[PDB]
This record gives sequence, structure tokens and C-alpha cells, in this order.
Amino acid sequence: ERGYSFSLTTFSPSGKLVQIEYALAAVAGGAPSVGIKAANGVVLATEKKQKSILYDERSVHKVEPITKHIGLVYSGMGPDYRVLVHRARKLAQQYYLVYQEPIPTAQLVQRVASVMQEYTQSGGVRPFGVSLLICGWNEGRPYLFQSDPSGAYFAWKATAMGKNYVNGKTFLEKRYNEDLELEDAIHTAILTLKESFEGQMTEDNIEVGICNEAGFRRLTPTEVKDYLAAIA
Amino acid sequence: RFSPYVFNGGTILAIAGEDFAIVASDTRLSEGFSIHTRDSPKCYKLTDKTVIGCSGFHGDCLTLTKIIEARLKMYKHSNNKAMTTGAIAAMLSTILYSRRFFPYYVYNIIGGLDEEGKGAVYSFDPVGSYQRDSFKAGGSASAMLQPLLDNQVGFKNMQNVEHVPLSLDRAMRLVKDVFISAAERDVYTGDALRICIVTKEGIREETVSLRKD
Amino acid sequence: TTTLAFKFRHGVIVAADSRATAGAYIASQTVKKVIEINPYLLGTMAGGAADCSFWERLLARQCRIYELRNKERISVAAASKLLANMVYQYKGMGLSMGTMICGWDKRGPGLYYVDSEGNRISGATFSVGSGSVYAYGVMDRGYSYDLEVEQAYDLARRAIYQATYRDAYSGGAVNLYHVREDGWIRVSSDNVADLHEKYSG
Amino acid sequence: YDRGVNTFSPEGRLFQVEYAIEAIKLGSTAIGIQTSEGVCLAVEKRITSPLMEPSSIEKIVEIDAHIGCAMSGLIADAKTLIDKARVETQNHWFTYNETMTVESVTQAVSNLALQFGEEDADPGAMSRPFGVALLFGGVDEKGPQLFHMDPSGTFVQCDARAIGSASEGAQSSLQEVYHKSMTLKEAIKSSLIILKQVMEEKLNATNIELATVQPGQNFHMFTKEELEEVIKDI
Amino acid sequence: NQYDNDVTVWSPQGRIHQIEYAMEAVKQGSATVGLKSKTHAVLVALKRAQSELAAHQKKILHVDNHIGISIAGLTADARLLCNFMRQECLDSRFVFDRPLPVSRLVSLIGSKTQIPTQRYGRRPYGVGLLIAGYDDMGPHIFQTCPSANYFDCRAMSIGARSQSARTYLERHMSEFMECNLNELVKHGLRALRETLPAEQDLTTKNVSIGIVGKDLEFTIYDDDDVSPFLEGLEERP
Amino acid sequence: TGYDLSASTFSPDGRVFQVEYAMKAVENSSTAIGIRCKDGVVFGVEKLVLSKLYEEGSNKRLFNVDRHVGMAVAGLLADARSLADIAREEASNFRSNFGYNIPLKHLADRVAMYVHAYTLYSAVRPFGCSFMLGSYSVNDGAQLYMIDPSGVSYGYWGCAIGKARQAAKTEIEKLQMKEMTCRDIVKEVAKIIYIVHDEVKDKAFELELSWVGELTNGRHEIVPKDIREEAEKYAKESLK
Amino acid sequence: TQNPMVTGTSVLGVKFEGGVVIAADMLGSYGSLARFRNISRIMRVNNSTMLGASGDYADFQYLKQVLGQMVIDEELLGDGHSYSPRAIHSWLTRAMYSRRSKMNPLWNTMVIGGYADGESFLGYVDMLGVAYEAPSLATGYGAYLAQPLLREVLEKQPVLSQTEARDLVERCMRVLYYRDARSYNRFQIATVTEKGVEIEGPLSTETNWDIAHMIS
Amino acid sequence: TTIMAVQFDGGVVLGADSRTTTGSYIANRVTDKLTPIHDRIFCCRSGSAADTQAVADAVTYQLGFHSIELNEPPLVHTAASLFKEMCYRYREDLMAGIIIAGWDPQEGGQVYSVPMGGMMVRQSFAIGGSGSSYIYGYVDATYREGMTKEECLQFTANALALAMERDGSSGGVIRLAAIAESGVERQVLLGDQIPKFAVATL
Amino acid sequence: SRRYDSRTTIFSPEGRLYQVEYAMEAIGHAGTCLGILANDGVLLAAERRNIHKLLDEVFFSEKIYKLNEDMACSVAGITSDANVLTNELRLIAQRYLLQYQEPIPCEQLVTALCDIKQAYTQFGGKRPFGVSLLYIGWDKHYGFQLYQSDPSGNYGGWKATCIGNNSAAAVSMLKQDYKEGEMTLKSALALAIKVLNKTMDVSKLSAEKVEIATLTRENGKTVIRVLKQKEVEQLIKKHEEEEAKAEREK
Repeated sequence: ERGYSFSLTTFSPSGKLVQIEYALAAVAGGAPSVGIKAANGVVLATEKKQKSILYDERSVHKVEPITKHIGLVYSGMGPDYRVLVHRARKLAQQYYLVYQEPIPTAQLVQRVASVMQEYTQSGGVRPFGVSLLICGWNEGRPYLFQSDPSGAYFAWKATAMGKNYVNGKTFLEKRYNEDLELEDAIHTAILTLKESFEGQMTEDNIEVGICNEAGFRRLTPTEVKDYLAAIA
Repeated sequence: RFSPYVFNGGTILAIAGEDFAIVASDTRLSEGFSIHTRDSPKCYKLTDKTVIGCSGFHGDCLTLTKIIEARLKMYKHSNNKAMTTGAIAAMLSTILYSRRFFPYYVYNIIGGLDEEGKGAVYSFDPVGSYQRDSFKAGGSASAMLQPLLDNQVGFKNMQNVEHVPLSLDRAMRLVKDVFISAAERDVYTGDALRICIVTKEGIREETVSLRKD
Repeated sequence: TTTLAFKFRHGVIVAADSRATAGAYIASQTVKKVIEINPYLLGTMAGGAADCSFWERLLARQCRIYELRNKERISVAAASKLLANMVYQYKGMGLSMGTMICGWDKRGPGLYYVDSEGNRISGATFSVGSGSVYAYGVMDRGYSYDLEVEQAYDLARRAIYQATYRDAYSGGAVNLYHVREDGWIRVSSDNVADLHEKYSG
Repeated sequence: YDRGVNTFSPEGRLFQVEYAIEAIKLGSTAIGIQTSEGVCLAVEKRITSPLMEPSSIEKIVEIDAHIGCAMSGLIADAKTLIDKARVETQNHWFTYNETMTVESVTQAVSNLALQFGEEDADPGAMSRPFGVALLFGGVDEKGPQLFHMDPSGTFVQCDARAIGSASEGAQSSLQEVYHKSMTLKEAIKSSLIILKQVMEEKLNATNIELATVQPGQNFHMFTKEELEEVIKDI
Repeated sequence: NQYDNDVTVWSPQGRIHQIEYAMEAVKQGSATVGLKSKTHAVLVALKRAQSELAAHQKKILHVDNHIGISIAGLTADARLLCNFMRQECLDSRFVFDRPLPVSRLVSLIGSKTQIPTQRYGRRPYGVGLLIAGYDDMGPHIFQTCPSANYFDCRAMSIGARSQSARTYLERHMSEFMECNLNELVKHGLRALRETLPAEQDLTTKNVSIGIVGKDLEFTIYDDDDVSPFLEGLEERP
Repeated sequence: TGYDLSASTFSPDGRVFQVEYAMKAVENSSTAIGIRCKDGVVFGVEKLVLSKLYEEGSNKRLFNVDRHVGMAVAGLLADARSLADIAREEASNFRSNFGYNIPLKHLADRVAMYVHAYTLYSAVRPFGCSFMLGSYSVNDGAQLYMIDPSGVSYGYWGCAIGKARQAAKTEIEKLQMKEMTCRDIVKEVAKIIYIVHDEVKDKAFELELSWVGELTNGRHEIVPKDIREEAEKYAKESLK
Repeated sequence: TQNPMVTGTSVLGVKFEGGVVIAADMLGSYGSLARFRNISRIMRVNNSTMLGASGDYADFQYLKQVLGQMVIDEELLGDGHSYSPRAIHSWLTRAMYSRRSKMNPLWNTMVIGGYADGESFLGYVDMLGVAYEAPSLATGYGAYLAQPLLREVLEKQPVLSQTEARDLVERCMRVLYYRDARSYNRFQIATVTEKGVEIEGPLSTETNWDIAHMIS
Repeated sequence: TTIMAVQFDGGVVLGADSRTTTGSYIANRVTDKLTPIHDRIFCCRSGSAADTQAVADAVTYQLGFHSIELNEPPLVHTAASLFKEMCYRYREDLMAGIIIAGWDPQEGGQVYSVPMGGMMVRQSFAIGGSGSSYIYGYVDATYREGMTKEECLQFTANALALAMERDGSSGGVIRLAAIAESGVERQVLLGDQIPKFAVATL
Repeated sequence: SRRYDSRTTIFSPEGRLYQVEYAMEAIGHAGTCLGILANDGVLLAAERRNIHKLLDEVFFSEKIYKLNEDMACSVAGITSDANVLTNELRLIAQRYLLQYQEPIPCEQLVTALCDIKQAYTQFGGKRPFGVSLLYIGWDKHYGFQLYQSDPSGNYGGWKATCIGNNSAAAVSMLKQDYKEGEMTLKSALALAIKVLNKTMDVSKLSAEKVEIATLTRENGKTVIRVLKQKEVEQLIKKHEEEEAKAEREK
């Protein structure tokens, strides 16, 4: 191991990080996902389209928690998502060790953004090919953050990454309310997911996590299909 | 507890004549109250014009002797010439100070000839202070040998005595007699003696029996 | 072990005994206790003879480098500071060295003192060694900034003689050095016995 | 870029070192002559404008009291090597109570030369070869000596050598006018006349730097009055 | 192309162009013919000079009292490897108190020169070494090519125009071993003589030798002390 | 370009042309064959005589990497020497860490892993050498593993590496080497190597032959000289 | 090594014409406790060099392992050479001196016997790194019990036959068994000669106790 | 604690005491002092409890990885050598004594001892621990070569019972374990089953 | 690696540095930042581009951060570079505060940042931080003081300056309508509104499109106040009223 000390990401003559644009293109080409906020919580939804049923779709998970009060989903490359979620878990654990208090979601997203920036400006590495939708609850408040492969971040009330992501964003804008409940958030998220699923969603193909004052928890297929039945 | 140092005994003496150098040492290796061997000369000839007498802790003696050999070889290859007596003295002093915090428990005498065909004897210490003197004795019996050398070779504290420069025969007889005397009162020396004569004819080694006790 | 040094109108005088003892035993009576750092710079050895010699030689090497690099003779103050830093970086490591360095520079005569403890002190008169406590008496009671060269010589010789006589760790012969504008001159090297007979008669 | 620092030529040699040799001939003209009565070094200053102080323009440097050096090429790069050579000589003196031999100084300078790369040693090392040819004149136990240090590390002991802008041709003429039994005065006169002939501009005391090493005297650099005294006869 | 700008590249023909350049440079170096007898081993090199004025830089290096080398190629790399080998020799004498055998010295330098053939951005030492040594197993002559591969040889010739010397060595290799020291050095000198063309002469002032024998420590001889060896020599063939 | 410049990149199909060129560099070298039998493993390697001024046994392609493990190499001989040094270092480490001589299977696995580890980074290049290691044990028998420059080690009843490797393999197939006698197999190795050697292509040539097995007390050794001449005579007769 | 935990007692050795003989008891004592009584404190370097060891036994095991590994490396080199007993003695000296210099020494005293080139070699090294060669050598309490008798008989006869040396070493082992608390009635002896190295298994010594009835 | 191992023809029998004391108070009165390194290799640990645990776990790690690499079960000599290296490299701060016993196909039933210091040697019978000192006479007077599994088990039980009832640092129960080609089988002797000997009441 | 390196830390044949040129060009099309000095305070006007209705916009400020107790910053360009730059600036400012028990001078902090940015351009082989920084603060030695720094590592002290699109037009407006030494907070604010309206004429002045900050010195205490949305609406209304009055008088 030597390690290249020249940053693979470089400023184009126009200043645009065309490499980061290609990373975002890979994100768009990856599986879609959506995130939405309610007046008292956050809901993250995404689809897991495997090949034919020979894959045990139950065995693998896409929605992942970082703490009891923080979860996230990704759009892009699973290999990058695994290492990124592992590092975010380490950062949250280190913060909890240092300050004996749960990680604020904003601070965790800031740390993830710093990690992504270090990757993008460092040498010998590849920018991450994922976009993270992060749900968190702290101080009796919900938080939903968009984090891009460029390393920036935003607090978004609703978002949709992946294929047809602009249309998903417009659909969420049309079907989004300021003071909706968690039930309305779940209805809207599943509605967007079925509007952009392309292939007759199932309870196995939809995996959803909810973050509120009670913490973050992933809905099992039972109540998953229950909500799909209630939403039609 | 472990003691990194032990005094193995041995006595080194040297006299710098006007055209020759003499460096003599017993071949008694000691340890506590037991004598190991009757043959281990403390004199080691580096070149045809320089010999070293090293006494004290035998492990440091051997390692320092080999270090001097290695540095002699490196300097010889570098400069395409042999080392002078003064150069060897300065190099050995630097080597000694290189172990300032782990001192070499060895006494060193550099006996040789300079470019002017003159004897030169350099005394040292465990740390590396050196100087050139006409005659010096070190080791176990340095205290038993220095006054006699001062009175005879240096003609010190004498009245109505002219100063004849010492010859080879006088130096040899004197060193034999002084070790004859030393082997009696000192227990660390005796049973044998190796003498190195450094002259323009070369290095002559002479072995003489001492008090076998 | 006894070294003294003092500046005055016509330069600086350094004197030293030539006895070095290994404990209660006189190791040698011909030790050149005055080290010639340069043809214009002088040091001494007091305490650890080997440590003093090594550090003086390293200072000589460093000042030769400085002179070659900057095309100027090294200032006595600069040399004192360099040696003080060099010894101080190894303080509390068993080093037992102490020496005064004197010379002539752009600011006339200049004498500084350094030790294994890192104490760098300027001054007009100094003396370090076993008998330096004695040499203080004679040097201070006979010292004058306007002494002639011969008066400085015999004052230093008398002070060393008294130190060697009263003390037991000092003896052999006195080595005398006069440092003036051009450099140093070996004034004399006189046996203490001859000094005693001359002073008695 | 593309080509590395450790790349040879199809015929089997470093074109980077070839470029360094080219920069050598781009350097200032210097001359060194060794005789039985010492050694002499000279160099043309190449004064750009009269405003430039001649004092700061000196291509001859003292390595020790018995060694002088003439540099041609990247004069900025040569001073680091000069400092290294002086500190090595002083280390040798500190270790062996004697002046370092000129040949050993040259060998150590060669050791420092051609030690560079991208990732081959500690990062705080050289990246390019030294682009300076050197002439080490000196006096030691082997009498007066003169060494041509090539930036290639191919150190040479040479009785007389001319390097720089007018290295060749001038060196041949100096050899033709050079003999094996010349005095120091003859050597300095010959070096001065050859340098004056090869001067690209009208030279005077402000256009040349002259120095000598003698068996008895130390390394002495010719001041302006002695420079004029020796140049008026030529 | 791109197969000759780096050391870690593989040519489609299965070769390293940097190694080829180093093995060209060793031939471009100066002439050196080494050989041995049943008891003694002698190297004879002709010292090139940048001009008639230069003093024909020494090509034979003293690495140990029983081992010596001669270089052909990059002088700085040759000197570095000479220092490395002599450090090994002194280390052996310091540790085991024995002269380090020639075969093991050559194997060690070959192992050392192998690493640059693999290291990124690292160049082969563009110099070939003729090593003449004497140890408990008699004299030994080795040729270490900058290709990091060493060859044990009775008699080798390196440098430009070495084919005539190589032919001479091949012709007289049957009789190299049993001839005494002066005949052996004369044979080596005649091989070096045939190396050069007819119009040039094997002048004493530009030829040096390094010889190590059963009782002879490795000693180098120069212009004045190779004159007795340059006695009775036949003219150029 | 781009797919054949370093070992750290795939071809557009997913190939390693640097390793392929290493295979070329080991193929174009001289031949080296290794035959394992029920009571021994023998190596016969072909030495190119650049000039008769060389010594017999110079530049050996046979190394003795452990007290009981040999190594017959082909390809870059300096690289082979380096790999033999690595192999004996690994054997020394195993002996120090486990109190007994390393088994050949694990020795070859570790060496092949090392070789492959220097075929992953652009900071190194794949080894230009292939090598066969033969050993013997009282509980294991005679063992022989061949290792590619890529880093693949397989057990071989009999293998050949070099130019005429396939011809040697094919003509020696008539031998049922898995239950043969080491002494006569030495002579048959001399035969096969003489036939597969191309005299016209390489007029000058030498043979380095060795075995390790139960007759060796399980320690690697070179062939005794007398057996060397007798096998040479048998090979001369078989040349017909 | 800070303290020796299990220690083997003295080792004796002399040189005769064309070879040397060494001996040492087979007991490894844990201070005042004789836990091990059949271990070997003598290690065979090669067919020409052999070592006897006193002091700590774990350090002896480590030293034997290292020496065997490096002899294996030399054999694998196959250069037609062999480490002389002089070279073995020098390498042990240097390793001991480095080990002390790192203030983690080896509590072992070694006697290095050997026979090469028609020369019988008998080297002595210790924990503190002193090195010398003598016709007679003895470690530990042997240096006070047998080494005086060894030196006396060797001064009487400068050269003694192989059987004379064997008898002398047997008598010396008898004396060490009588007057050493760390000894054992059964001891391992070995000889290094032109034929090679031979370790004559476990051997015992004859004991006389007739004086036990003289107490009154 | 006290540990005792004896080899029989084709396998080994090991036994350990169940007492660990932090001074005069027993830290664990049923402690296990024989740890299975492998299915046919056991280590009897004594001395510093933490040192023994760390060494045993590290050896289990490295030997399991090495056995997986070889694809074959390890050897008793190999395990003992690895203990020897581990103890020798850390004799300054690792203070422990380990008896390494068991069976391998190539050598059979074998026992080795690595006491404090880091030295390896095979013994027919191996004894270790603070209570190890009191039973040298009994083992020398009772043990004869050529024993069988059951009589080795009985002899080890008797010797360890004597050691535990004569040693204050040993007591509680005795854990015995027989290892051979059949496998490993372990039992505990407690209370009445422990061989109690005659007491000189007067 | 020779072929595949990007060698962004070397010179150029014509002496410029393409990486810093591209960074400045990207900053030009990046968001709008403006800093101005008044006799009683210093004002910042930052423009936010991504203004989707899906934003939670809970943060007090997006491109405006607080370096330390008495100094604020406005970033221009890559926000991910901006975050790491800002927290590094906070770290070193607090380091100076620890080392000297005195608020770190703004010139000190700017010089340190320019040092590290210059070195990062000088070597390291990485693409430079393509973010312009505009620092405002108060200190014992110069009080209200504001600097503009560049990714090349060069900084300058200004009474007022703008970065982003139409930078030349903005600085011309400042040079025309800035009353040096006689700029109160109100007139400074009005000039800032004028610049925000003009230098970005496309998508004319909007409340949520920009964020406004002020830094004042009250009772020896540096107060940094972010003007709320109602305040920005008040600024918009005042600008509309004053523009209407000026046009009617015209």
C-alpha cells in the first residue's frame, strides 16, 4: 500500500466537479427512495428491487439505524452505503462516549458531510456514490436531512432521490402539508412510492422507517402491508 | 538486580621513546576471585605504527577493539591511507563520548609513532578525555606504577641527575622490572606479560613470565 | 582543578592548573586545562574533563562553520549562547562541565561563563574548579582593570599558586594565556615548585 | 510529467543528467590550474548591470583553510552542496584531529550528488540532480590537488580544467599552454590570459574572481589591488 | 511508447526496457577484463578520462582486504553499492570474525539489486561490478550486471569493444587456471590490449589492476607499479 | 494502453495483461521440470551456457529454501533468487513460531499468496518467475507444488515450466510417475530434458538436477556426482 | 532477562589432541527445586561446533533455536563453507553484548567447543559478554571446583589424550556432584572431534561415602 | 491451584484444582484451570489468573487460525512450542505456568511444561502450581511407566487430592479430563468422591 | 502514476494558476455575498440560491457563520468546503483565545486562514478550496473591520465589497453610493438592499432569497443579530418605497 496523494476530484475549467456530477448520476441510476416530515416525526421509505425471487429479500436490509433516535436510507451504491453508515455509527458512538448525550441529527449530518468532503478533497479515493436521507429526533423535534455526494447537506421537509427524482419532488410538493400527522406522512410517502415504483409494489419490496419522540424503528412487513392496504 | 559492568582486571603501560613506543600488558583475565586464563593480552596492534592497550570490563574491551578495527577499515577505504596516532586517539575519544550515557568501563592507552619518528602515548578515561604524554600506566595497578614511571622516565624529583633520553633497552628493562614489582603487591596482574615494541622496523612482540600466582 | 580568567584594559588573562585527579588519585599532572577553540577563542575544562573537552571541540566545529558561512569571526557572546543551548538541551543528564570562554571581538575584550547547568553569565572576573574558591581571594584582592601585562601575568600566576598550595585537587603547573586583539599567546607554563621557590625567595 | 526522474535513454543513460550537463555549459566560465606550488581558481562574474554589487557576485567559496571551490551552473543550488561539504570537512576534523583530504571531500560531494527522486527515500530529500560543475582546488598531504566534480557524480582529479559557457576549446588551449613543470606565477598568468581571451565582455577587476591555495599559506582570495597587479602584466 | 518510461511496466515481449538501458550502459562503460587462477584473481581495467588532461579516474575499488571490485557504468551507483558491500564485509568481520565469502557477498548484492526491479519509481543501479575475491574456497570472479543477475565466471570482459577480449578469454580459459601470477596478469593485460584497436596503445599511465591472492591481500596497482607487469609485452595484434 | 500498463487495472473484458507478459517472460526462458514419485521429488533444470567461461553450477535455478524443500525456477533469475529468499524467510518464521519444519502445502500457499499480493498494486509489478517446490515428509510423503507468476499453486504429479514444457509433459505422460522409483526417475528426467532441449536453438547447454525424498532422510539435496554421470550416460543413450 | 527462573548448573570442558570434550548435568533447577532432571543443556551447532550452557534454561532454549535456524540458513546457502567454532564464538559474544546493552540480558554462560581445520577450539562466553578461549573452561561453581583442577592438570600435561580428558572430566563431574547443591548424579557428556559430534546420552558418576562413618 | 498431567499409552489424562485466591480469600472456589485449546489439546494454567486467561485465549486464536490454514488438526508439540514463544516473549510481565498436554495422530499422547520463564520440554508426568511442591515424592513413589487410562486417572486424582489438602492455595473440587482418539471426556470429583487419606489423630 | 496524476499543485506555462482561476470562476456563478462597514457597525447580505419549498430552513443562517465571540463570516461557493473551513476558523480562533486570554484579532485570523489556504494551493496535490470568504468583526486595535479573501490565499481589507455574480456592478454601486466615514447603519442597510436588488436583477429582491446580518458594538460587547423574515420584508418595503419616491421625483 502506497496511497495516491493527488485528489482524483479536480476543478474543471468551469469549476464544476464533473466527477461529482457523475456520482450524482450514479445516485439517480440507483434505486429510488423518498423521505417526508410530519408535524411530529419523519418517515423514510424506499424500494428494494432484487432480481427474481431467488434472492432472500428478507435477509438484507436497506433502511439502517445509527442510534435509537436516528435512521437513514440511501439512493446509490450499497458498498458505499455500508461503509458510510458504519462510519456514521462510529461517529455517533464516539460523540455519545464524549458527551454522555445522544447525537443531535444536525451534528451527525455535519460529521457525515465532513467525511464526504474529506473523501472528495483527498487523494486516492472515489467520491461516495450515494445520497442519504436521514431522519432523526432530538429535543422533542423531527429532523430530515438530505446529504449529497458533493458533501453538502440540507434540512428538507420532503425529498426524493433516484430515478424520476425531480417528478417525485414535484409530487411531494403537491401532496405535502405543513401540519400533517405521521399517518398522513405515511400515506403521502407510500403514495409517492407507488406512483414511482414501476412494477406493482409489495410489502417485501417496500421498507419504511419511522422516527419520532419514541425513537427510530423500522416497520415490519405486517404493518407495512397494513398501511399499503389502508392507502390503496 | 542486573549489573552491566564488572572489573576483569588487567594492567596496561606505555612509554614513548624519542624514536620508539613500548606498550606492555599482563595476560591475566580475572573475575571476582577466580582467574580464567593465563593468556589474554590487552595489547592489540592496529597498524605497524600504532597499538592499543585496553583494560577493564572485558566485554567492552573486545567490542571497543572491534569498533576501532571497523572504523580503521572505513577510514582506510575512505581516505586511501592508514590512520595516524593522533587521528586514532581523536576517533577513539569520539567513540568513547558516543556512549556518554552508557560509559565504556575501559581504560585505553594509544601507543604509537607519529610522522616525525617520535613516540606518542595517549591516555584515556571511560568517558573520552585524552592527551599525549611521554609515559602512562593504567588499569588495576596504575596507582602502583605511576610514581615509579615519574621518578625513572621523567626523572622527577631528582637532584644532580642529568636527563638522558631513554633507549629501547632501558625502556624494556624498566617495564619488565615495574611489572615484576606490580605482580607482587597487586593481585589482578602477573603470570605473564606481552610487550609490543612499535618502531620504524615494525611491531615486535615479546612474552615474559611473571609471578605465576 | 582550578581555572581563573579576568578582563582588563589590555585584553584578558586566563590561567589554569595542570592537575587532573581520578578521585583521591592524581591521574595526570600535564593536562592542558586550557582549550584553544580558535586562534582567537579560548575555553577551559573544569569538572568532567571529557565532557568539557567534547563540548569545547563541538563548539569549535560550530563556530568554524559559522565563520565560514557568515565571513566573520564568531562573537564571544554568540559562541557562549550556542554552547549554553547545546549543553542545556541535555540538562539533568549527568553532565558535569563548567567553563569560561573569553576572547576579543567587535565589542573589545569579552568573557562569558557557561556550565552544565545552563548558567550563562558575563562578567569581568571568573574562576571555576576545586580551588577556584581560593583563587577568588587573590584575584579579587589584586585585580585592577588598568593592570599592565606583566602585572596581570604575575597576578594570575600568584593566584593559581595560592589555589594549588591551599587546595589539594589543584597542582602540577600553571598554564597562562593572554588574549588580545589578534588572538591568544601562551604566556608561560610554570611548575608550582618553581613558583613556590620564586615566591619564597 | 509523463517522464519520471529515474528514466534512462534508449542508449542507456539519464537524459535528466544530460540536461544537467547542458545547464553546466549554460553556466559561467571558470578555470582551475593545479601546479607543484599550489592551485589557482578563477571565474568570470558575468555582471548584468553596474548597479549589481560585485561583492555578492562570487563564484569561488572557501570550503576550509586549505580548500577553495569554483562553481558553475545553478549557483543557488551550489551553496547547499558547499555548506554540506564544509560541515563534512569540519566533522572529519572533529573526529580525527586533522584536515579532511580534498579527495575525500570530493568523494563525499559525489555521495551527496545524484541522490534524488520522487518516492525513493525520506520525503524531505532532493528531487533533481545538482546542476553545478565544481572545481575543488586545495592543498593537503598529497601536495596541491585539483578535482573536477561533475554533476553526474563522476568525480575526477585533473591538473587543469575549464568549465562553463566556454568550457571546451578554452580547455584545449589551456592544455596547450599548460606544462607539467609550471610555477604558481606561471599558472595564474596562464589562467588569467586564457580567461581574458575567452571573455565575452571586456573584463577588469570587477568581472573576475580569483583565488589560490598554497602549500604554505592558507586559501587566499585575490583582492582588487593584487588582481590589478597581476593583470597589468597581461 | 509506454513500456520504456517506467520500471514496473511489462513489455509485451517479456522484458524491462530500464533493465535493457542499464545493460547497455554497463557495456558503454570503460574496458575491464577480470580473470583468476587456481590461487589468485586479478582485475585489469583501463581508466578512461574526460580529456587528456584528466588523470584517468580509478575504476577498481577496494571493498575488503580479500575482496575487490571494478565498476562499469554509473559511478555514483557503483560507489553506493561498493559502500554497501564493504559495510557488509565489516559487519561480517565484526560479528563472526571471519572474512565474508565472495559467493555470499555477491548473493547479498544481487538480492539488494533485485528490489529496485520491483519498487515503483526506483531505477536499477546502472553499473556492472567485476568482483575478484579470495576466501577458503579459493579465488572467485563474479560479474554482477545492472540487471540484478550475477554470473560466476573464470574470466569476464565488460565495457565497450569487449568482444575481442571475450574471444581471447574463451580461447585461453583452458590455461588461465594453471598459470602462475605473472602469466595470469599478462594474459589479462593482453586481453585488455586486444580490447582496444591497433592504433591505440596499452599505455602504463591509463591502466590499473586489482589483484588478490592466496597470501596477497587485495591490492590495487597504478601507472608506476604496473610498469613491471608491462614488461616484455607484445605489440598490438 | 490503460489495460496493459499496470497490474492494478482490468482490461475492458477484465484481463491482466501485465501478468500475461510475466507469463511470456517465464515461458521464453529455459526449461525446468519437476517430477514427484512415491519415494521422491526430482528437479531437472536447463542452464543456458552464455559462454564456456562460466562455472558449472553458476546461476543455479535450483534453490534450497527449507531443510527439506527445494525450488526449481524459471523466468527472471534475480526475481527467482528474491522469491527463494522470501520462501526461506517464511520457512524460518514458521519454524520459529511452531517448533518444526513447515509443511510444503502451507509453504506454497503462503508463497503464492505473497506473489499474488505483489500483483495487485500499481506500486509493484508481478513477478517474472514461476517455481516448483518439492518436499518430503514421513507422514505426508513426497509433495510437489507448482506456482505461477500470477500466484496460483497446485499439486503436480509432474510439471514443466519454460519453452518445451508441454512437450516434456506429453512425452513423460507415458510414465506412471505417481508410484515410481526416484533413482530411475532421475534417469528418465535426464532423458525427457535432453529430448525437450533444442540443440539447434541452444547449441550450448548444461543440466542442474536434484531430488528430495525418503532416500534423502527427508532433507533437500543435489544429485551426487556419480549418479549425475550415470544419468547423463543414460540420457545420451536415449538420444539415439 | 531480569531474573533466571529455572537454572542449570555449571558446564565443564577441555581440549585434547584433535578434539574437545564437554559435559553438563541434565538437571534444570527451579532455584532450590530440581524440577527437571533429564533435559539437555548441551546443543549441537553442527558436526564441528557444540555448545554447553548454564544459567536460565528458557534463554538457552531461545538461543539454541536462533542458532539452529541460522545454521539451517547457512546450510541452505550451499556455498561449500561452514561456520567455524571461532565464528560461532564471536556471534554468541556479539549477541550477548547486544542483549545486555539493551539491559535485557540472557542469564546464561556458554562454553563453545569445536574442532575444524585440525584445530580444537574451546570458547567461553557469559551473560555479561566476556569472551576468551582457554584449554580448560568451567562455568558457575565449576569455575571454582573443577577449573582449578583442570588448570593444574593441564599445566602438568599441556596435551592429554582423549581418554585422559574423558577420565578427568568424569572426576571433575564427580567433584561437582559432591560439592554443588545444583548438580545431579546423572550427567550428559559429549565430544567434538574430526569424526563429528557425539553426545554420549545420560551418564552417571561413581560416589564414595566412606567418610560418612568417620563422624564421632 | 495445582495442575497435574500424565500420558498413557495412546492419550493423556489431565487434572486441575478448583481454587483461586486473591490472598487469603478465595476469588473463585470452583475455578477451571484446564482449558481446551483444541479438541485433543488442553492447557493447565497456573499463576496469574489474568495472564493465564490472556495467554490461553491468544493461543486458542492463533492455533485455531493456523489449523484452519493447514486444513489439518494441530500437534501437541506445535501448540507447546507456540506457548513457549508466547511466554518467552512476555516473561517480564506475563507470569504464568502452563502444562500443555493431549494427543495427536503422529506422536500420540504427549505432555509438555512451560513454567514461568518461557521454556518448553516434554515430561511423562507434569506438575504445576503453588501446591505443586508437596507431591513430588508421591508422584515419584507411585508413578510407573506403562499405565492405562483408568489408573492414570486414579493416580492423578490421588496426587491432586493430596496437593489440595496440603496446600492452602488449592482446594475445592478437582477437574479431571481424559483425551485420546475416542475424544475428550471430563468429570469433577467433589466431596466424598475425592480420595481422602488417613489422618494421624492422637 | 505520472500519467494518471492531476498535478493540480504545479505552475502553468503562462504563470497563472488554472485551479485558482477555475475556483474564482465557479465562485462568480455561486451565490451572492456582500459586506459593508458603517460608523456604528458592519452589515452582511447573503443570498441563498436553493430555495425549494421542501426546505426546513430551521437554521439561523446558511452561508453566514459565527467564527468566534466577536467575528462573523460569509462564505461563497461550495458549502461543504465552507463548513469545514468555518469550523477550522472557529477552532483556531478559540486556540488564540486560549493562548492569549484575549479575543483573536480579525486580521490575525484572516492571515492564518490565508496562510493555510496558500499552503494548500502550494502543495498537497489536492484541488483548492473553491470558496471565497468575507469576514467582518470588531477588535481592540481597529474595531469594525472587514476583509475579503480568495482561494488563491490573497486577502484584502475593504470598507465594503461583494462577491458573486455582477461583482463589478456591485462594487461600482458601492463606490458610487457609499459615504466613507459618514455611513450610518440605516444608510448602509439601504445601500445593501440596493445592491441585493441590482447585482442580482434576475429573480428580483425577495425576502426568503437572501439573509441579512448585522454586527454592532453595544456596551463593549459585540452583538451579531440575524434580521428575521419580518425584518427582511421591512427592508423590501422600505426599498420599494424609496425607489418609488425617487422615480416620482424623477
